[PDB]
Amino acid sequence: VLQLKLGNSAIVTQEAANMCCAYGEWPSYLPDNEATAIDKPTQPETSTDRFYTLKSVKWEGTSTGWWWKLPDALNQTGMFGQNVQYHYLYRSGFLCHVQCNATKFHQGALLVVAIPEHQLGKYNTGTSASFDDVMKGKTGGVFTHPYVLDDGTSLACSLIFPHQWINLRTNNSATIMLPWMNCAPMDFALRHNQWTLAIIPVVPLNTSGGTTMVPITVSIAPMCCEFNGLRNAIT
Amino acid sequence: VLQLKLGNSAIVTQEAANMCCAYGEWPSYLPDNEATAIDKPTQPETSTDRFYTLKSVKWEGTSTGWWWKLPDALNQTGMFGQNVQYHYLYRSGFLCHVQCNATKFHQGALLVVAIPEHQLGKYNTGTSASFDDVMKGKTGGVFTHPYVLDDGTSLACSLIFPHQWINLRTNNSATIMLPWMNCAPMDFALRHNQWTLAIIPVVPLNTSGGTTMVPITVSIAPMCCEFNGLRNAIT
Amino acid sequence: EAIQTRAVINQHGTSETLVENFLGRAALVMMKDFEYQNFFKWTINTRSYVQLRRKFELFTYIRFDSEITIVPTIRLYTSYSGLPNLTLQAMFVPVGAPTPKSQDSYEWQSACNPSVFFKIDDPPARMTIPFMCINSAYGMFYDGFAGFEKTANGLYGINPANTMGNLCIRVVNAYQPVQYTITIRIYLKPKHIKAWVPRPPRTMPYMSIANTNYTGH
Amino acid sequence: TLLANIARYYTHWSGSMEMTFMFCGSFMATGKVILCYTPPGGSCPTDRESAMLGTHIVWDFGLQSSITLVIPWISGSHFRMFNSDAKSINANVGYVTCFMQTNLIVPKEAATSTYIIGFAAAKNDFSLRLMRDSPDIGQSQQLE
Repeated sequence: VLQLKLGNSAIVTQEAANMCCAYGEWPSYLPDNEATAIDKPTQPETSTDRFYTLKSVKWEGTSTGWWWKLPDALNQTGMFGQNVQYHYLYRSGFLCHVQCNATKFHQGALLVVAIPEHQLGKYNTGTSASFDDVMKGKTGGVFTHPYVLDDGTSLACSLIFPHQWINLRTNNSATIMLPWMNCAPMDFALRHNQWTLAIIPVVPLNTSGGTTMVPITVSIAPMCCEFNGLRNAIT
Repeated sequence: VLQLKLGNSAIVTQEAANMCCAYGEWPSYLPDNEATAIDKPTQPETSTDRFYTLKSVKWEGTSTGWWWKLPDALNQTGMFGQNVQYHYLYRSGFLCHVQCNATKFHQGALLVVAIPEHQLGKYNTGTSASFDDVMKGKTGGVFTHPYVLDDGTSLACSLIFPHQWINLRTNNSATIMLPWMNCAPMDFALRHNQWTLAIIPVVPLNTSGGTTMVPITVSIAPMCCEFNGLRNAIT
Repeated sequence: EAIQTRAVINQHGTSETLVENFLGRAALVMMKDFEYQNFFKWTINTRSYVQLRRKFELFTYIRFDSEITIVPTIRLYTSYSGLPNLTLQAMFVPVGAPTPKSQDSYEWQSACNPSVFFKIDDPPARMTIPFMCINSAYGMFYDGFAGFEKTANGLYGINPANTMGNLCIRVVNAYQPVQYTITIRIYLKPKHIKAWVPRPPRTMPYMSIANTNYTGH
Repeated sequence: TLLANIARYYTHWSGSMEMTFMFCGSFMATGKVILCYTPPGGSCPTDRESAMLGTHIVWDFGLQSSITLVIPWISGSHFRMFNSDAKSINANVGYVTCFMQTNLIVPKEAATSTYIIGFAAAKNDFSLRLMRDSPDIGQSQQLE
């Protein structure tokens, strides 16, 4: 049993921390040669680099799945939320951790997939999704049609995205490290999301004499937060 | 004409910045050998190291004087106020700057004296000063009997304290640098003051065809702020 | 109602803001119609349209060669859609030469004024006129008078050395039985631009073409 | 400013900007004013306290008549949404605001009213792109 410690936050894991780096890239920083032409960002290596543990969700036998949009999930939580609300430019990676608590008599498989630029869609309508439909904060969303990933694609081909499998008879943890995913060096946190952490129950949770409900714990830690300077001298 | 720049704040002075270091000591930090036996403090070299310019006061011909108690004057102002309200232990120096705006046809002399541990007193009563009498915030206090420094001593012998003279025909600025003045390595900002910046008009302001009122500007900058660590890992 | 958006503008380099690129754009300098006076005559200048004039008035002295492309179009009247493939003659007349007065004037065979013969159904005609000014550069502004005569006193700001010449375009083909209108578009692309002494931009509406007078708004 | 008039001929701009203010009062006239900088996306200060709490310089114009501010970065462009007719305008990229720290003090013989003038220019890191037509005059309808 090892621990994942980041700043003043620590998470105890079940040694299954075989981290999956998305597209084989570690989140590092804005490169020097890409920062000369744009505004100079500082590096607040403050408490922003800690795990934020959301409220546990209930996995039932009829669950369709849950998704969280980043950085929208942390936009109103802690020092990261403060820095987001006070700075107009941001750039950070993420380290999502998913854990499950179940007995040896439970069964089920979760597909923990990190979908970049997941433009959510609707069903039998022409009007686009409203603001409340997309920006769900730390509560997160719920899939309505997980078979199509709520966007008209296929969950079967979603395996091409950075993903991890949680098979209750093999492991109960997933760890996906997400680098900066954008077409611009930095971006605006308040009205644009880079990643969407989805947890789709491909195989339903089942048992005969079990609890019929197991908790799923999601912990997200911004990795290399960088914001615009708010204290450059004007002399 | 030079500038006093600290962080993102700058003050334009009249070249009279002959700084007076109190007791010939620069504010440096808590020494290493004095920090092993007590709680380990971090060094928030954040915006706390900037000049805070209080509201200008009016110097009239009947003014008795003004005093500000530190760090009480900055306990509810900016990042220093935030850090004071969130940390229970503090230790910092100060750099007080006093400026005056008057014409060549004005006259008057101000004694800018930094009194350490100025225990304020009362007049013809046995009851001690109440909380509201002492903690005046950034508004500051007003001397009632400046001849006795409001404590039964003599203003004449107050020259023994770190002081500067502002003679309107010679100069209009005073700069006193105050180190850590306490019997303990660190202290509590919310209910104890280390210095009291007093501005007593020894020679009354006078003129014949002038404005009969000149502004006095006070700018105070914490110098080497150190607070207790709020993010030490517990693993 | 306007959406307040923003983007992280990432760019570098200054090659686009070069003066050779600032004024080196082929702009439409004249557009005229004539129904078969009877031919196109126009003195070349860059003050015909307000946009190009405002751009050029950002400098006091400019020296450039002129590239001219002539784009003709023909529309018929009253009955098939067969546009005749007429032959056109565009002749450049310098300042020291006379200009034609009629369609069949003698100056059309000058043999010293350059001329271009081109057809309607061909690529547009194109020729380059070099820097023909008597001075080292054109004067966008002139604070003086041509001479001392009382006639010149009414010509403030007009320097005779700044004229660029005349472009005369005619239809060599005789009068066809049908009725047609010819539209001529003249495009001018300066080359080898050199500019001196930048000036404050014009901020007020123009009141005439040759005096820099101003009025309200 | 010249910077604005030239940049109106281009679409995208970025870089730093220089700014200078001059006090044109009498010799003995003295006083203090506070010049504040608000970065893009921040709230414009509403009083002297907020201005002091941000990036600022306390300017004593009695001593020196000229003060120079260096703006770190400004940026902007022109936008048009894809399938919508709604107008898109670049958001604000900050403010520079002045607040009076002390009242103006003048002698009896000097004038009781003074003035401040300002100048602005770009640094050497400024850039422009995608030259367009300036709408400064316009008024053309049919390409006369």
